[PDB]
Amino acid sequence: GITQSPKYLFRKEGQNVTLSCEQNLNHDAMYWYRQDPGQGLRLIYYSQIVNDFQKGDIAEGYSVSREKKESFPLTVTSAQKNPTAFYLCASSMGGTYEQYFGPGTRLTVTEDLKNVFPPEVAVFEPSEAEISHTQKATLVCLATGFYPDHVELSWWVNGKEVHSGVCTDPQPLKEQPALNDSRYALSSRLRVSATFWQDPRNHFRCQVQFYGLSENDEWTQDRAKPVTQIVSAEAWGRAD
Amino acid sequence: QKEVEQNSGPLSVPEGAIASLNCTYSDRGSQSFFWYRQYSGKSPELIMSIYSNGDKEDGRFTAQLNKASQYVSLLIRDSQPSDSATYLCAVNALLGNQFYFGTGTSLTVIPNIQNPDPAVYQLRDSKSSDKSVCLFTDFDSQTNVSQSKDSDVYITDKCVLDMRSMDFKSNSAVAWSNKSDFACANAFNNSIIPEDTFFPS
Amino acid sequence: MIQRTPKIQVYSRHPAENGKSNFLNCYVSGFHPSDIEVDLLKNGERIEKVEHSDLSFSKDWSFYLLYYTEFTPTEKDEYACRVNHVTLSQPKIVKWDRDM
Amino acid sequence: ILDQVPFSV
Amino acid sequence: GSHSMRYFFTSVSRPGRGEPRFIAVGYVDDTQFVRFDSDAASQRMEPRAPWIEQEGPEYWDGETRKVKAHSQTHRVDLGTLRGYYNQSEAGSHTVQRMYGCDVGSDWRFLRGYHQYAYDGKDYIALKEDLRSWTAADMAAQTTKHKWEAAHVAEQLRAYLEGTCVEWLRRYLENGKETLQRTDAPKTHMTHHAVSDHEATLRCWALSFYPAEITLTWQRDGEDQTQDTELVETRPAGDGTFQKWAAVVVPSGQEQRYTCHVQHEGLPKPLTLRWE
Repeated sequence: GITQSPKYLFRKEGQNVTLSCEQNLNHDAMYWYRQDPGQGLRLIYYSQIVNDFQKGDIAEGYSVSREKKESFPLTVTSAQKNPTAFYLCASSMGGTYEQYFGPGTRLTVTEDLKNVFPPEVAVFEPSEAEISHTQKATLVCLATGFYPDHVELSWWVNGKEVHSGVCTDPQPLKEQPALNDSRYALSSRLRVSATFWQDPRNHFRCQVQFYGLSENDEWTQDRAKPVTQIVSAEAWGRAD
Repeated sequence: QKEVEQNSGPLSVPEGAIASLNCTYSDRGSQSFFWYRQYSGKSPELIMSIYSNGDKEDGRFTAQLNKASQYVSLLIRDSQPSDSATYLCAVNALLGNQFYFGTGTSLTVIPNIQNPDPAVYQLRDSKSSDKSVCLFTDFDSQTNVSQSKDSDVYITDKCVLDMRSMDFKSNSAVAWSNKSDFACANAFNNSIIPEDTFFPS
Repeated sequence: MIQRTPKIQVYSRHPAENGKSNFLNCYVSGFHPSDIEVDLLKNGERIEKVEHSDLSFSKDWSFYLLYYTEFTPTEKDEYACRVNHVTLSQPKIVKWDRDM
Repeated sequence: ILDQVPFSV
Repeated sequence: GSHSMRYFFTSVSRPGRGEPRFIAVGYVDDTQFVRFDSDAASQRMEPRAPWIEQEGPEYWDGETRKVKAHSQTHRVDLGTLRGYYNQSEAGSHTVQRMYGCDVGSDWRFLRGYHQYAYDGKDYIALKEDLRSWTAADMAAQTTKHKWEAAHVAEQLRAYLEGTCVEWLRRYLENGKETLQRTDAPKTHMTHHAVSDHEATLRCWALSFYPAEITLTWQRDGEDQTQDTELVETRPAGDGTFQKWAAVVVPSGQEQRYTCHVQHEGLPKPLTLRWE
């Protein structure tokens, strides 16, 4: 009974961001952590009772209030030097009891909104050599040039989402790792039977859900607005 | 040191074998010990909790606790692909009324695939028909891939896909670039190609 | 509810001799509930600045307290302890005996 | 040292 | 056994004139080393022994946050318990809790306990095996089933068998000059003329630690329980205890009566006479 909102959040540098955490297990203790990619958890703030809160290991630039027992709002300020992180909220019966984590909030703060781009999705058909040699066929999907890395990829065979024969990269790669505001690229592969790919009635689609600016965010660039959208690419069977 | 220490290095274990995850802590009035499982991009899920010395069996993983020599372990039987995640070690502290977490230990099970047929195929775009990608697939478990030393060529890590229509798995990695003279025989030269791949025309 | 009457004991910390500083103790025990008024008297007058121990109870959940103060006894200085509880209809006074 | 915060009745 | 560490908690409600009062004390053997009073001014876990003062601020800050949580648990306990018996909000009720561990000569776990009371009577207590519960009345069975479904006994056993005996060993080593001491009783005897034929002999035993002591009267070497008065052990105030036993004796034959003092600091018990 612990929920956080939003699941994905994107703001411009220079203002305060409020991350919400509601708890329903009647717990007195609530905790706020941030998790950088490839690292562990680090404590930001925690509260023992309804009107108390204590600083964690990294409380610089983080404000926290506790007005009621069920709500624990975390407001990250512009004084924070690296606000971009995976923020996790937890609660427990006491200070020494096990903690249960909420779903989590992925916060990304960039210099300007010019770096936000939706992904470009394209599906690549299998090769004739793979089909003749292994009697199997792999479709490869590429989502390129998106920022941030808030993406969710899924394969859809004949209008139904599949998981068997699907493999997606655990985390997208930076197209230019030396850059701080680099775009991201993510790949995936769907391997089906050679007799299944050669059926022209089968329909293959690589759906990529992208989480970007909301419809209420302002946008002054003449470029297409990078709203939270879905970009996909289709491919049909070919007996050739 | 930190209050809870565990080897954060990536630990690999063959599929079906026993995966052993170790964790050490500094005694701060510690009496409760927990194991959390966290997948890539999701929240930590409490999967184990032990309070007394000995072994505690639940499902396919058992928790082992020894308070004399401060360390608590977690053994996983029949390593399945769903077990590939980072496992966080939690230790409470009655001194200070605190709750400490470890940095986590990434676990990645490796499938014991037999009869590999390594090869590097080229795949063209379904609609553009001018962009091309390369696919290093069907290679054994010992083969590893590496990142490209060129900012124009993009390499991905291994990926284990499971066909349940068949009863086999196959590792695979993809590579592509925009050089317009890209060759699938020049992509994976950085990685150790295991002298058994098939490069088509 | 269980209501027990306190057992009052008045005594000195060390063997009482005239002219030497000592401590006057009033040890109440075996009572319930916790609320209890204890006063140390000197010739019938209440002594100010009387410290008491921290509240603790026995195996039978009955509380015990130690009320003490520093004093110097003489030959004809009557000291006593006045204890008031919900079990007592009126405060009970127990005089201090140099041989008890 | 004290024990954990006890459970309520 | 040899040594023990105990905590005592008391929460008495004050309906109409404030929140319930919470008092918590800690004891190692017969010495109090920590305390907390909700009506006090410090609002913190305060030291009551010299050897506990060496603990760092992480200890005291953690102990202070733990006792306030203990008081907060008893606040909802006082309200919940009044509903189990359909009792009014006008009556003042008392909740008491104590737990601790006993160690042997090897300073290893020997015995553990965790007891709970309501209005001066047993409510629920952990059994000796630290795995079952003893519910007193029907309303206590609700707490048992609630604590069994939450696996409370398993976690309480981790303290009683674990950090209780491990931190008892820590306190015994840090306060060796105080806790591991053994003060033999300073004994004497007084004579008081009661009547022309009767006279009371009073066997005194002062300034001894720990509080465990036994006073026995004998006549011609045989135990005499009749016509004997024994008062309960008194805390002196300076960390030691007092106790005396008396007997009324016919005038002239006081030489036949002997007092016997059994204490930890006496390998063989002392014999006290009048002359």
